[PDB]
Amino acid sequence: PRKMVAIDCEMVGTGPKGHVSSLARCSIVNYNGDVLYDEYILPPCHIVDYRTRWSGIRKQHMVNATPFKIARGQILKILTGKIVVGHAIHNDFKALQYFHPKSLTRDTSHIPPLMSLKHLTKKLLNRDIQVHSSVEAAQATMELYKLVEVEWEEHLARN
Repeated sequence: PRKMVAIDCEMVGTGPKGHVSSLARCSIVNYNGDVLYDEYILPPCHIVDYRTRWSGIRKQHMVNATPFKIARGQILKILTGKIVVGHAIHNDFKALQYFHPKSLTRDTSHIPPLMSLKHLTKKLLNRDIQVHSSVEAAQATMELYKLVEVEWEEHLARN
């Protein structure tokens, strides 16, 4: 039995026009939705776009923010050898610069048992996400997996 975790990441726009998505905040949960991680991450570059409409992040959060160098080291130690649940997580792998194995990667962006996580978390759980809590968006991705855990893993072996 492999230990399970779910993750949700918020990015900010660094670079000349905020074109580069830099990790700004992360949250990781168990199979039971307990908190393994939740911290504001100070990107190494200057933050040109906070993308608050999509991040919920402003400057006040970057005060007392765990630098990206530290957080990455912290974050990875959880993920190692754990089955990780995440919505479009390969998009975040590059901003974590860790491209976690595929046989342990479960992307709620495609649940082949059968789109934003907001609509999918109401459309399937009757939970309204977006009520500034990557913790909540992590548990949502986690419960979205437990909702389909049994039908998930069988087809993963049958093919």
